[PDB]
Amino acid sequence: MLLQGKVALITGAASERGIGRATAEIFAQQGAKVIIVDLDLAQSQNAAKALGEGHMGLAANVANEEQVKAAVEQALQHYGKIDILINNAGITQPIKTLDIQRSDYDRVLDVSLRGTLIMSQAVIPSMKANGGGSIVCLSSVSAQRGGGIFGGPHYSAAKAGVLGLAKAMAREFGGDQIRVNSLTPGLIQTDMNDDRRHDILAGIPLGRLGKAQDVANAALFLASDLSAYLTGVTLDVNGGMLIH
Amino acid sequence: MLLQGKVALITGAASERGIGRATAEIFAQQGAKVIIVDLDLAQSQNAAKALGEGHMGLAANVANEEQVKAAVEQALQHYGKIDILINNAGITQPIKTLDIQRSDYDRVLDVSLRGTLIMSQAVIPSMKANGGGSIVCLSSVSAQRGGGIFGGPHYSAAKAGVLGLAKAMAREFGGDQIRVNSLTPGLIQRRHDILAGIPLGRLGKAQDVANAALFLASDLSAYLTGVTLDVNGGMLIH
Amino acid sequence: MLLQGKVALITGAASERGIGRATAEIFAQQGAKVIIVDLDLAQSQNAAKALGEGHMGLAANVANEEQVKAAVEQALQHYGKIDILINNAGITQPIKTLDIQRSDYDRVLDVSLRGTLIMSQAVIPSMKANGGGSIVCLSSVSAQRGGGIFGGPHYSAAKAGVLGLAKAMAREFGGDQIRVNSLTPGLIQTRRHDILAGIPLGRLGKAQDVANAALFLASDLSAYLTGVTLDVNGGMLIH
Amino acid sequence: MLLQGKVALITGAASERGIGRATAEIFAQQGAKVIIVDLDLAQSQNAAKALGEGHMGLAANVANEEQVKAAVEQALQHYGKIDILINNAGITQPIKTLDIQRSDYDRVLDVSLRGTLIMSQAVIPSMKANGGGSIVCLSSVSAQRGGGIFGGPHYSAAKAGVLGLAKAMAREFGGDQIRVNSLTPGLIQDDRRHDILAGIPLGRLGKAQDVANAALFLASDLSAYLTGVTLDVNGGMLIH
Repeated sequence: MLLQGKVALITGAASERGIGRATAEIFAQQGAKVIIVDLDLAQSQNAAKALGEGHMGLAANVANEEQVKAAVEQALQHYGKIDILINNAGITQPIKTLDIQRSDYDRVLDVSLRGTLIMSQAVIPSMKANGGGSIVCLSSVSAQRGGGIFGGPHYSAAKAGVLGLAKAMAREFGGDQIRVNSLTPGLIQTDMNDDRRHDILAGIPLGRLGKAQDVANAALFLASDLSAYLTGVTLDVNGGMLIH
Repeated sequence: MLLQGKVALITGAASERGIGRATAEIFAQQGAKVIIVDLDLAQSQNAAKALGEGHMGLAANVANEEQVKAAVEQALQHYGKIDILINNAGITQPIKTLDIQRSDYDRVLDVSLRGTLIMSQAVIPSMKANGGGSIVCLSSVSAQRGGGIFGGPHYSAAKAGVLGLAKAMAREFGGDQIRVNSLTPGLIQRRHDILAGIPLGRLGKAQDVANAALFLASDLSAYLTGVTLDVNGGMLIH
Repeated sequence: MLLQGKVALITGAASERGIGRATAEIFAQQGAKVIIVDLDLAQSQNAAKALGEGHMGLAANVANEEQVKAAVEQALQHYGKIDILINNAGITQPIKTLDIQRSDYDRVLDVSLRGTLIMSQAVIPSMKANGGGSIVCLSSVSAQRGGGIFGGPHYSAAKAGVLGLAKAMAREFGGDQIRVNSLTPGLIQTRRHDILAGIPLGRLGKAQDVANAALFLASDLSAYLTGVTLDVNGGMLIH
Repeated sequence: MLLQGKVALITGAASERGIGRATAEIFAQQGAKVIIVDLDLAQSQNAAKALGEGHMGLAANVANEEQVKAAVEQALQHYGKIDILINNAGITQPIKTLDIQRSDYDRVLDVSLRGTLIMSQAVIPSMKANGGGSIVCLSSVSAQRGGGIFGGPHYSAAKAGVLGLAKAMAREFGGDQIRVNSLTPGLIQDDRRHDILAGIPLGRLGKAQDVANAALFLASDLSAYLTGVTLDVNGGMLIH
């Protein structure tokens, strides 16, 4: 029970087959109580109920400061603490550089980058008061190698911005024992019928796509005491797609 | 004459003491014609005239699509091409994580990240038609080491986002011979404490960054794309 | 347990205060049977018996092909398989660039780099035949930041060489499901005040911190990780 | 003239079509006097003579401490200084992990890693006495991505070791204004080549001149604030 007695908040975890839900499931299996925060309250509550007993579902647009703060307050009122924050919320968009409109940039940057800032801002005060915590930020191999997988350049930019933000927060809050680390998943199977799949898989030494559970297990590592001396780390979960 | 016959557009180069102006000066010394794009028209025109003859100054907020489009069109009308784009425009703010407000995030992200996207989007079509080009993006050591110098976490995020965008554009446009690379300057001219962690024992100069931009803009780097080039005096070795 | 039913060979784990022994202890706690390989037979046997029941201690210089072959053969004859290889053996020397002599270079490079190659060469065939495995290599933050901690430039070079070797083996054997990853520990408890000032988490590393990262890489929790360099440095190097 | 008045020592530059010779040519074009150090004295002297006037060829196995020291002494006696050291000497071998014998490891590590240490050790004292210098070490994309190009794992290891050594020397000698930086070339000029080429965004293999031009940047005052840098010259083959 790596997360026995811990409380974890995971954004974007209402969807059944997503990385967020897989992380919630594994966290609950490891003894944590999980707060799922996503756009739809009913979907978030149903996901939390599916995890088991003692979990919570809340609704928030991660780019809405006041809604995020209100949701975090409800979580803190019930659980009294948040030990772990998984900033998993994020959207991709398979368009190319010259097709990125202002509204596309805003949507993609808001969910990943602004949402990570806002949710981290909302949780950090209680983590300081509680003597520490672990924040895991979701980036992407696209931020490191310059896309070429699915998400367009604004997604690569947003997820690279997440890395810069995470490292800056790691440095600022190390003295408060708030560890901040990032995951850079490769090509992960979620919601492969195109011939382009062959080229990508040919570039993965392990010879398979990633699973949501693979990312969840790396998040478990960073959320747990097994990584107590890690902060500012970028942990690649890409099957060798990017070795560097 | 490393940039003989070339045309370079440099954003944020109107101020005399900035990296942008230092880059414009060195580029002009190396034979390039320079288009300075900055917020103030008169300041940009005066900076261009200070470089010498044949240069141009235009006014645009890099985060304003309409103003950027008008500036690039004026530049192309006069020069017929843009060989080099230096996305130097950027602002910083020394505020910590919990104090970053929506307007702070928007301002800092807009000048660096959105500005790099908008200006690159405006110039890339002509570069594709003209057989290639060199785009240099300005990041920061803060994007790599997690701040701790001056700019707050939203600056670190914006400059890290610039790296991600630059690499994505490098991959997309390699077949068009549009090279896209980034500079990660260290502390460029409390200072004593930072200076103690710099192996070369001095702060960076605007000319140091300009010379690295010159390398990336010139044919000396014809086989480099997607590169992040540290200009930090050893402050960050990794 | 995370390593239930697994067999792990750990080099350099005879000493009680080392990263190797801490890794052996945590691996045994997680259900693995551990083969300790180190220079002294009696010390390695005593360390293996201290872990519990069903473990093994063998003597070998990791830079000696014949001794490594003999040790791996004895381990395979008893356990029939090696699921996990922790290339923890390594030595350091606090000497500066101009003072590194041929014998200093040879000793430091042999234990870390040549030893990682020789031990990996000896274990890979059985891993390939058995359907995969996990190899963890021990590097150092010194390989990334250019020393400045304790080990001299030949130590930084040796541990950087380990990274290059590990990545090359990761790429070669990915299709065989042999994962190869590296740890880059910071300053571990195995002048301190000055270094401590540059560590955001405000403490030095513990052998258990490195062991726990090795546990992650050795376990199925990292089944999709190969070619990774995993920093265990408390924020000393953020990059 | 980016290297006007400078003296540069380049190892492994005797061969006509190599990166070393291309670097020597470009350095000479930029005003430097070049000392070519390679295994064969006759080949090195002929290469230096081909550069133009005022250059020098010397013989040394970079893994022989005393021969390297004697060669550097001859260079310093003639030129009085060495401003720039290009540790270009290196050999590769296309053999896979399980086929690397002790002798293969020794040969590959000796030319690249031990040779870089020995030649740097031999030149650094004069650079300290002269107020600084620039040392450029030759690594490879193989050290970063884990091979897969041509050189086997021991080549990837040797070239990664070079990076670790270079960064350590950069940190040690920054106060002496001895800059130490590394180049990581990609695939530099059939099925294997075609497959690799398909993963290069710029759509071509590198040329020796591409690497030489990056060495010129690092050797020149254009990079005066760079030390400890790893500069990729790979056409986008590895973006990271």
